[PDB]
Amino acid sequence: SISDFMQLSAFATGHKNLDLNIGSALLLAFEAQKHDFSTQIKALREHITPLHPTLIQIIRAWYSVIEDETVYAFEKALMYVVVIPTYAHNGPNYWVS
Amino acid sequence: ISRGHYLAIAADCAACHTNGRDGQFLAGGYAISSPMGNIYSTNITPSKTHGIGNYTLEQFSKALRHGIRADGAQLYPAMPYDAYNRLTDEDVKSLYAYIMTEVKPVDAPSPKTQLPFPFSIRASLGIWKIAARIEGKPYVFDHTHNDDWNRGRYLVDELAHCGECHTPRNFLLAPNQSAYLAGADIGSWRAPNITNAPQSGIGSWSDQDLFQYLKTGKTAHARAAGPMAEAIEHSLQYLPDADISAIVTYLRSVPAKAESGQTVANFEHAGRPSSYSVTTDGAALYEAVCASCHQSDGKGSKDGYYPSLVGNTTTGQLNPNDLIASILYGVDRTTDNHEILMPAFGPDSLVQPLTDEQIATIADYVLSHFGNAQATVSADAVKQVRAGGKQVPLAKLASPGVMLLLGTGGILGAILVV
Amino acid sequence: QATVSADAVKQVRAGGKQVPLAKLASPGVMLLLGTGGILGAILVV
Amino acid sequence: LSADVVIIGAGICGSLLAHKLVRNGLSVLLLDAGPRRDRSQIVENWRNMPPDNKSQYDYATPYPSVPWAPHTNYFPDNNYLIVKGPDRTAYKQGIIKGVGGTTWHWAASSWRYLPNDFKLHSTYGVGRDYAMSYDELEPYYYEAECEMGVMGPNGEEITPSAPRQNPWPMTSMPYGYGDRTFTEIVSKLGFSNTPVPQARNSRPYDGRPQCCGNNNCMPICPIGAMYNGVYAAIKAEKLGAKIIPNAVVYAMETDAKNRITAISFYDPDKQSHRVVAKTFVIAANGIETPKLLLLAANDRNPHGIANSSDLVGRNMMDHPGIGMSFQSAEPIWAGGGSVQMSSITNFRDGDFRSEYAATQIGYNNTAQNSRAGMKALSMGLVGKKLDEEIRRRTAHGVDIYANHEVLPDPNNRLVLSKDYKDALGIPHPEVTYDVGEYVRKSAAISRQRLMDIAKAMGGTEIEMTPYFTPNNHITGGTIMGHDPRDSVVDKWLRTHDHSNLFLATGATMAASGTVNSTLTMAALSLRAADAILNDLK
Ligand SMILES: Cc1cc2nc3c(=O)[nH]c(=O)nc-3n(C[C@H](O)[C@H](O)[C@H](O)COP(=O)(O)OP(=O)(O)OC[C@H]3O[C@@H](n4cnc5c(N)ncnc54)[C@H](O)[C@@H]3O)c2cc1C
Ligand code: HEC
Ligand code: HEC
Ligand code: HEC
Ligand code: F3S
Repeated sequence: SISDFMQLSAFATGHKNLDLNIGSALLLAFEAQKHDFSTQIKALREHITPLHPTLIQIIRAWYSVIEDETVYAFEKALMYVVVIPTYAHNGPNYWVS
Repeated sequence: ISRGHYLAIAADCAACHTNGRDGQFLAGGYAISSPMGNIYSTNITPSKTHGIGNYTLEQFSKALRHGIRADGAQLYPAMPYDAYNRLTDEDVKSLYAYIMTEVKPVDAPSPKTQLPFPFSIRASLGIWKIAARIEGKPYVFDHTHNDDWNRGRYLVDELAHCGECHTPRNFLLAPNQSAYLAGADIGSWRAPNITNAPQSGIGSWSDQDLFQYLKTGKTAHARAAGPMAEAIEHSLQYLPDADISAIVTYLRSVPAKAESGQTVANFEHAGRPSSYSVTTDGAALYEAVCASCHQSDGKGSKDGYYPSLVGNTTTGQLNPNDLIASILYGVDRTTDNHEILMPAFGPDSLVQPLTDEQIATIADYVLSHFGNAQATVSADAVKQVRAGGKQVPLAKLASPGVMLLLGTGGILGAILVV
Repeated sequence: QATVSADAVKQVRAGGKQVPLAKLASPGVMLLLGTGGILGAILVV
Repeated sequence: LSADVVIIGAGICGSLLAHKLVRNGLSVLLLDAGPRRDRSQIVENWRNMPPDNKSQYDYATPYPSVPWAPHTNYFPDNNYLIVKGPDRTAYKQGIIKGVGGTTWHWAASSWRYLPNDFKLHSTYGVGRDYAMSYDELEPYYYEAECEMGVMGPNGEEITPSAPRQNPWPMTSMPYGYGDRTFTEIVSKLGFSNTPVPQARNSRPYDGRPQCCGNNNCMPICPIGAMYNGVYAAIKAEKLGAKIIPNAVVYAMETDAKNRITAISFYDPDKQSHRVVAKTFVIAANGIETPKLLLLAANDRNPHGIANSSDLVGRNMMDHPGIGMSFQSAEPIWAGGGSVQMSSITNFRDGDFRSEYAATQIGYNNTAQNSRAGMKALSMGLVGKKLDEEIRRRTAHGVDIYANHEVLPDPNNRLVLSKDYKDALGIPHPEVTYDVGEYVRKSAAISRQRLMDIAKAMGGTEIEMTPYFTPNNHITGGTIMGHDPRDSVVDKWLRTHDHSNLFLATGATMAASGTVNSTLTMAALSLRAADAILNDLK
């Protein structure tokens, strides 16, 4: 019951590539935070083919750890790691990635 | 500049004659380590009471090419006189101008070579020298190879003495000419094989990669550390570009001399993609010290200041003897007064002092995930390096038990006469 | 006045300090006596 | 347990004294409350610290708190420090016990004081001036600067600043983007933004690498480019001294001549250990030196050690800080560089010091991606709209402080309290802090200036703090002075009655000044180096 957690949201709506099994350690922890976790996560796959316009309950499995829909979002101008002239006149401005 | 200067630059004749950077160059005091002990190098400035101001052309040449001090004793073979022997008699007097005219006399005593058991008696070296066949008919410019190649055999062998650190030694601590430029461990470090062997040398290195390594010491697949950091920043970088092209040419011509069990040239050994799980863990205990400058995938920085651990000639060697010195002492070059440095991680380290066990794990992780997976580090392959490498089979003689036993056994032959 | 060091015990577990004759029973201590012994033969010549 | 000299506190000050002493011959012991903490372990702690503690700066969580003699905390509090007074929030300042001292975490801004600040009372008629003058301290500034490997803006003439008779060992690393943009716009406004001298390596130094903008420079720097007290402690310990972790000191023994001759110190489990040495040194903290002196009230000493004027634990000082936070108009891209690069030094001196306090505007260069990402998450966004919000709020984030110079007012104090105990039963110290109308008027002016900077950037969502914030460096607590009856220590760092007690700590200063100031702490600790040697030679 992991391929229904990695595949849950999208490529674009989240990391296009994998979590790199950092969700296979999330899923274990969501078992303890929610016993019914592995139950609803299947039920949110067919419904995109109520269920969170007010039921924000599954955002917590999409917020998180930071996972700000992330090793981060915008790494081409900032640090957490990069080379000593990190300064290069700020590079780009809003050319996303 | 001056021709006499150029030879000392090429001959590296100041890497040994000034203790540390801060010393007064050509003054002596750099105690080069050795199995026998810590020989202390001697003043060479033309000082009339301390240096070699009293030396003449024939007294100089005997020292340089035959290792005989002025008053008669034998100079210790810490000299590359076995590499300086074949030097032309013209260049030997060219050095002579530079030392007598160019450099500035300095008035200081130079600490003397305090050696243990009989290695402390100098005169026996003439017995040693004849065993090492070091008299070699000074260099005559060959003709079947163009002057670009001739200089290469003249810089690699005589002037810069690449061998005196690279080519291994025999039981009697003498040059071992069967494996010529094939790589013996040098105290702590280990000079890698630099023959033309494709998967086991530098014959696979790109030509413009090999020139770029020697000139500066920085390249994508190899960064010079240790005794090359002391050789590149002291001699090679100052050589005019035409000279290195000779060394580059000759290095391509040396016959290959292979290694025990290699499968890919040291700089192609790509690494498994893995990471750790966000002490006592090669995957964590690396990410908590090494992953800040490099990255978690070992690929390094994005422009090169932090070398990629993947496909690195210090990782991808079957002998991890270098990669344990690089962790233990860090790397410290200075080319064009831009020093690139890596903190030491040894016992007396100052950024983070790792333990003799811990370095192995990180050394063992890097090898498994980036280096030759066949090549591995035991927890005590590191204590050897911190001590100075495995004892060559001659230093065993310098412990009083090993001689006392040779004493009575030696005397017991006297009674056998009767 | 009498005291025990932490390694006065490892000697006892080993069997006490080696008497000065058992040192002879290790191949290095004889090989050295070998060549030194032979080196007296050449001294005859 | 004995040696020629005992020093307690393996921080910047104690470690510099240790290294100097051992370099000059006399053996040494170091005793510090914390354990031997290694930089890599601290980095691993910080990486896994939850991004709420990174969003708003926590500087103590990655350093795990020992339970016996802990260090302070302010994300949900452990209540080690209790602070009282109208501006109690201002003194909620954190320290980190352990070998290396609190200097394990510090933006390493190492300033020189002005020459006025040593003659403050003799110049403006407020506060109390130091015992010596800057001319009598300059050599120790330069020795400390060489030993810590301090950077500097060598090739420049700036602003009110100490006269330099000797160039900084290195030269300033070039500004990132945030600092260039800030200095340009604030030059447009009318203020001067000049680089902060720092203890980073802008070129490799001392055998540790060059700063590469890890930008983790306050909590912990993973590679060692900046300076920590642990370097001096390591150099001294390898040079021949001895160091003992967890050795909490709680009582000191004396004669009727009041010369220190013994101390009893707990190990973690209340077992007493006794130490005898020719000369004793207390270098704990601006907070933990007065607490220890109050705790060891003796049969000879009813109310406190060296308390002949009733001033130990009194006159507590620290720079009160106003914060700010908004979004610039054009991007700032804060984060490239170190955590503390520039500063508005334009105000550090003038004719107003007799009327109100001299400020030092600056700003904070720590990266915004953490906080900005969390803010955009908690705005309940989703998808590419969320990602765009994260990028905007991290390329526009801004953070500005405005410290102040606080006067020493004796109504402030460090009554060691009763309501709280620990695993040793030693009091949790409690501080009474009041700021004074001096800094009240100064802080009104600072609020105006901060709002003006916010407008100059076109700031939106400007959220100033209303309450003064701490700045983590403790000044005052054992004031120096010539007259023994109105000041504890003398112009040579030797407690008046305890002719054998040397107090090398930030409590010794008589003025809070305007600048991050452990360099003077470290360049008065090296003052006590010669006082000890000459008296024991
Ligand atoms: C966020 C931050 C910002 C900073 N900014 C600056 C800046 O701008 N400029 C600057 O110059 N510096 C700055 N600093 C550094 C600070 O000024 C110094 O680190 C400080 O002055 C030195 O303190 P320490 O770590 O040496 O204390 P320590 O050396 O750790 O003190 C330990 C001592 O306390 C004693 N002790 C502990 N508990 C007890 C007890 N219960 N009873 C008795 N004794 C006890 C121990 O015995 C030991 O002697 C900053 C630090 C931080 C955290
Ligand atoms: C390190 C590998 C060295 C290099 C490179 C050079 N020299 Fe040297 N030299 C070295 C040692 C360790 C010693 C003394 C050892 C011994 O057996 O006594 C010497 C000694 C000399 C001497 C003898 C005169 C004197 O030492 O007072 C001379 C004339 C000398 N060295 C010259 C010399 C020159 C000219 C070099 C550059 C071509 C040179 N040395 C390089 C160590 C090393
Ligand atoms: C930055 C402070 C570093 C940290 C921490 C570590 N390494 Fe490093 N390393 C760094 C530099 C800048 C360099 C090369 C300098 C140059 O001029 O290129 C290196 C080099 C190495 C090497 C060998 C490279 C070579 O010899 O060609 C190795 C094997 C290596 N580093 C490994 C390593 C390990 C195991 C570390 C943690 C114990 C580690 N590095 C940390 C910079 C930094
Ligand atoms: C002893 C002082 C040496 C001298 C003289 C020369 N070399 Fe060397 N070499 C030496 C060391 C200690 C090392 C690296 C050690 C480590 O573990 O990293 C090297 C390495 C090289 C290499 C790279 C080989 C590889 O990494 O696979 C090259 C190409 C090389 N050295 C060339 C070279 C030349 C041409 C020399 C004569 C001018 C020379 N070295 C001298 C040790 C020493
Ligand atoms: S972590 Fe250290 S590397 Fe520099 S930018 Fe920060 S002081």
